[PDB]
Amino acid sequence: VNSFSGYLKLTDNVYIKNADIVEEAKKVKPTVVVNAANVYLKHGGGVAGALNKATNNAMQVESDDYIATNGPLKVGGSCVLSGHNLAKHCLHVVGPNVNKGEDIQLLKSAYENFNQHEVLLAPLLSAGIFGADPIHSLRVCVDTVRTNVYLAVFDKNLYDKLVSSFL
Ligand SMILES: O=C(O)[C@H]1C[C@H](O)CN1c1ncnc2[nH]ccc12
Repeated sequence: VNSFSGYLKLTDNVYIKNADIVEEAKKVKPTVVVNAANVYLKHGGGVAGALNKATNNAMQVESDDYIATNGPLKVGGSCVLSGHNLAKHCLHVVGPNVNKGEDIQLLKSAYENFNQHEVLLAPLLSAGIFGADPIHSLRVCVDTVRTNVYLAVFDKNLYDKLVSSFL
């Protein structure tokens, strides 16, 4: 039993809700919140810009030190950093950004990072400003993640479409 509330159960391990991931994290304080990161951990817009703003830019400060030490992530890769005031940890995961020409096949590799964590609060990778089809992202999530994932979909219209079209 965990403290997530109001989610629709899609499969044995995937749950979905129309919610602002920032407000959800603040309420639940999950062990792991997933950020929709880029390889430079430059948290400018979308989910990443929103999470970082909620940390008063502390996420960006920590991220800049991470990059200065380690260099950029790989597309499809991840790193674990602090969750600041939002969660214990933040798993920064880089899905392919179609608006950059990146291979959508890397979306499965991106979701594989979730399997290293027993429970996560997450967005749909590569959706929104990353330019992929969210219906496809949800399908890859369900077919790749085996740990317990609580998906927050900001757009209510999109949430309704994601639910109605789920196979
Ligand atoms: O449009 C949406 O609903 C999704 C898809 C996109 O990739 C990011 N976005 C979000 N999802 C959940 N919480 C969020 N807080 C701020 C933005 C946001």
